[PDB]
Amino acid sequence: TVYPLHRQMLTDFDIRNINKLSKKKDIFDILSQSLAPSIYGHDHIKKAILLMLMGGVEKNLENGSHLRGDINILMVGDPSTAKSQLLRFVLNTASLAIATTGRGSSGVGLTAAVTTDRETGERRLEAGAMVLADRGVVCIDEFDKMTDVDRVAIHEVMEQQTVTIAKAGIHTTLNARCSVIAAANPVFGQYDVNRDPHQNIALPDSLLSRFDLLFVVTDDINEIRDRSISEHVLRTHRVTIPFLRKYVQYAKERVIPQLTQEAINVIVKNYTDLRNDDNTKKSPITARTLETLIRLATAHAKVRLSKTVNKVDAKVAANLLRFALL
Amino acid sequence: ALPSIQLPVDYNNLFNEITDFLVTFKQDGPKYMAMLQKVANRELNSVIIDLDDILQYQNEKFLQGTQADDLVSAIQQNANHFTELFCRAIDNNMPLPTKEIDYKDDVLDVILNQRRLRNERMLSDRTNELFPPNLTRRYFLYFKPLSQNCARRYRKKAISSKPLSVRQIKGDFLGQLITVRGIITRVSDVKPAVEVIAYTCDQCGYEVFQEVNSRTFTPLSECTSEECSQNQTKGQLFMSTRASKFSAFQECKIQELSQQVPVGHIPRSLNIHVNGTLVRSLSPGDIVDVTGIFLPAPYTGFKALKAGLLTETYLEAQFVRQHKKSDVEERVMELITSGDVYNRLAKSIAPEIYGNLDVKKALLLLLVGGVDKRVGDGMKIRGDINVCLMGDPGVAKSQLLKAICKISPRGVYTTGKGSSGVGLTAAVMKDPVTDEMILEGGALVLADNGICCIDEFDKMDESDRTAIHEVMEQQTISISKAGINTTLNARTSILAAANPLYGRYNPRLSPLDNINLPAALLSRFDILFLMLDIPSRDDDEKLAEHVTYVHMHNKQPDLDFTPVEPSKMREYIAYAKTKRPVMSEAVNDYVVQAYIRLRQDSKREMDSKFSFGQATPRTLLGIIRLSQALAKLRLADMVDIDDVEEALRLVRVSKESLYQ
DNA sequence: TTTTTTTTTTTTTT
Ligand SMILES: Nc1ncnc2c1ncn2[C@@H]1O[C@H](COP(=O)(O)OP(=O)(O)NP(=O)(O)O)[C@@H](O)[C@H]1O
Repeated sequence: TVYPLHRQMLTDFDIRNINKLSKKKDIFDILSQSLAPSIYGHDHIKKAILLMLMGGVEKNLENGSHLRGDINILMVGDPSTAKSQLLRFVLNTASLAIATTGRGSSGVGLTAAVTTDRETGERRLEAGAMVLADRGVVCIDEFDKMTDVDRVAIHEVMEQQTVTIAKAGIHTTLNARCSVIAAANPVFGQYDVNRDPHQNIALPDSLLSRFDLLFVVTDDINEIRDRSISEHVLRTHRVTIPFLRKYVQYAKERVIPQLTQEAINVIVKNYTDLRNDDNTKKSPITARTLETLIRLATAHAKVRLSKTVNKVDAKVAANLLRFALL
Repeated sequence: ALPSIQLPVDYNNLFNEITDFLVTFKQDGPKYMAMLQKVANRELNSVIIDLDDILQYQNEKFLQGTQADDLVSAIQQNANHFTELFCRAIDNNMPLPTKEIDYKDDVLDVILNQRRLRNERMLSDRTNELFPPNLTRRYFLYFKPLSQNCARRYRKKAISSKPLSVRQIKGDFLGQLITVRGIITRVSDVKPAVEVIAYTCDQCGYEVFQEVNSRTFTPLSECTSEECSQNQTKGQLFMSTRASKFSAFQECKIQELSQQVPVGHIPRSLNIHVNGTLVRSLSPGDIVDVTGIFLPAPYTGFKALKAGLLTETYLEAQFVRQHKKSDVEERVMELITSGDVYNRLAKSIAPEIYGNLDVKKALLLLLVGGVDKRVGDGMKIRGDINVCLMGDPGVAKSQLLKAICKISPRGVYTTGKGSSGVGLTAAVMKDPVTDEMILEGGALVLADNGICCIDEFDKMDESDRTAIHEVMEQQTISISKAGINTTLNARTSILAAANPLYGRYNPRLSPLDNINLPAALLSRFDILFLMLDIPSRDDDEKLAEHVTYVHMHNKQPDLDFTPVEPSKMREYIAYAKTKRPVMSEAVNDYVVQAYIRLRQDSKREMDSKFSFGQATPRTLLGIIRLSQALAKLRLADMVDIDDVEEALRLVRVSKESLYQ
């Protein structure tokens, strides 16, 4: 027989609830909160995660290269940010893909050419991590601790979004299209906040470009906050998620939003506003970071289950990038 | 012992249907009567038998009765026997004379002529069971697919037809003629194979013909011939290689499309054989609709190892349909009369990327390059335009190159890793599978007398660096590796997209600080354009509107330009390199004078700061070669004073962009 | 009655 296990089965009565909830306009935040039962806030990060959980559609050019629609993000901050444990939530609800602590390799998703043969005189490849993760979530503990040599194919993982294999060998370029999130610690101590982002990167450079978001999370102390920090942590040891997976899955295939010019009439103003301002504060800024406005907006567009993109979704994007850089 | 069971399938009458199928027909005299002759006439080898006319002929055999048994479906359900039967009857109605056969003329034509003449004459003495029909052919048989608009007659389902993925490929497809699509990979070089293969005998001679069946066979000597046999003791016999026939064989794997595949599941490449006139039809990395007979070929072995028997099979080639294969100066003559060849065609470069036509302006110099010169001794003076990019991070300058090599003659699109040292220097990279130790120079060898296009040019390491460091002396690449000491021509044109070190170039910083390359290698290029991306609340508007013009539309440009397509353009660009301008002396002396103050202001600025000086000779060399480039954009050959000056505008414009 | 095998991981090293 060989049954798979954990798709899914929605009947009627269920999806009727999916849509019954879909009508409500605060549901985005709601879905965001239920993600981390123990974890405090970081709702902007949560939202970001769901935004990656849709896939943000896709658009394939005719007779040309694709425009990546899936979302790639990274976490950074002092230890005990719950970054790894936060990844372990993206371990189960997400419907794949596989997560890794740093190492990693050989070439991760690279097959690394099973050799020799196995069997009957036929040299063979086999599913690598990132390959196995095709159209799924790669997660990384200590993406800062991975080898500099791995990083090469990692660039190949994100922009090129494929896998090139010359090794023995078979020259296949196979689709690496994947949603990928990782976490990195401050290169040196607690100075993540004090030091500039330069040298705080821990993984320059083009690696930074492909990232839709860099999230600095401070361990900084507020005793006012620390009381709150305590009580929920103590009642720890002492709005539904499974349905959230049943909903997300449905929002993938039905339906893709396309676009409306309403988001466009704003996020443009926003982008130039970034370039003429965000350079008087910090860096970087590229066309790519704007292409994320497309993806972000599109993600929330799937969250509204709107048949099309809408201006307020773009307002959700304009929301997310502010807190991305501030 | 071998149970045997009746089935509706019978070859008996189908043979007859094949006789009436060929030489008797109209709609396409008929195609089967005199083309068959043209094969026997020796003007053609491939016999192309379309599934199309099998369908239309069954339109003659059914509709239009009397009704006939199934063909194309019976064909693609078996696929192999129909070349051993449908083709075997072809011997019967083939024209005798045919026309102008000669004898030699053709080598071995007299061999077989005198084969059967000495055979019948040595058979004439004995009479005073024949050389197999497959021995004398000189024609291959290729079936071709029916897509088809006339398959809509219809037989409906029976059409495959579809170019299914190898994932879609199945075990019941053994012995089934089908369409498959996918990329060519590794494409084993053409080799002879074998067919009958007559081995001579030693004492009384005669001959015997061992059929070539399967992939291997037992060789044999003894003596078969009754006269050399039993007296005495046995006539020895050896193979005669000119008595042999070889069918053409080139086997090539075809990889899956990768979007045919489920999301996981690494690409599965499949094994294919080539036979016949369709040899050389397929080259590496080529998507094609490839149709062919798919058969098991066990084993050799191993054997008892496999079990179950576990065939491992293979595909044979049948048909190839390849996706995407003066009055030409007249096609150029709307552009000749257009005027503004240089600025307009400069706008025509990468019409996708908006802005910086000043950059495209020099790219124009590149596409044509030219003219070189030969000093008469001689040692070439390039002649080749090595211009480099700069600025960062993305800029989509990669697009400039991406389109350039796509259009510019003999282009190579590369990057740091990328084309290696051995990706640029001919060595001895062991050949995978088919053996051995073949030599492949990449990049600077692969497409020569044409542009090399680089990105990540600082990540080329030192592997490429010293060799290309030679290629600015051009006209060579030396290799002392292994036993081969040659210096092979890299006549390649050079261009790179220079991506400065992380994360962007810093305006306060002195030039070459951003650049991680050697100081000696940047005087080796002629000119370079640094691309700074500076936020402007004006241009980033039209930019973001340019980014939002996607995904709203497909076509970007308007109000207004009409893109200039590569074919017609490339023909003027190849029309120009022939022109070969010759500098007038007036413009020559002018090339000296302003170049003196060019040799003064880069020097009188002294300390590097802005820099670089000196306006070295290579910028004059260049400026001259750039007017030699600019003239062919004018045709001329007279090299105008402003034909020099237009390069003079690009001189400083290249630099001084280091300010903003 | 015998068949047939070089990458990938890790290591110690200038
Ligand atoms: N709301 C919360 N916020 C932060 N940490 C939490 C929270 N709830 C639990 N934790 C705990 O905080 C710790 C988070 O560690 P975490 O940073 O995720 O691992 P890590 O990052 O791989 N260690 P490091 O690499 O040094 O940053 C775990 O022990 C969690 O159980």
